Amino acid sequence: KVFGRCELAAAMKRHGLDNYRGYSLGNWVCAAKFESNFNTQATNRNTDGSTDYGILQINSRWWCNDGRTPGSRNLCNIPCSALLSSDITASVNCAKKIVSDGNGMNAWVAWRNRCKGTDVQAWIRGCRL
Ligand code: NA
Repeated sequence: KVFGRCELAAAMKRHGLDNYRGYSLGNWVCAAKFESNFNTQATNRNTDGSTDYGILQINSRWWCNDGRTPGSRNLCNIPCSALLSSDITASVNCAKKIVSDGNGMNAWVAWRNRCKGTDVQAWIRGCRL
């Protein structure tokens, strides 16, 4: 599923991401935009052989099991394919664990390089939330 901007914002808000660990909703929408272009089916391979999955590009090195990342962890206790669903519940719940692991949203390279220090509230302007 390719989400609309306000559609995604409303779904992230319903799943409790607005101000989760102090990150306003605009941060999460900005992160999703530059991680996946709002596409739940997005995948990308990393140099070490791991793969990033879904709207928030969650990594198989630590967070999910894709059967092709030997020696890795599955801290969200899910198959990585679950992160590609049109239902974003698994991505949001796993994202909550990542952002809580001490590094905050700096875990997402696109957020640090393209969202951090900008006017992230612009990403929810116009939405009925
Ligand atoms: Na893994």
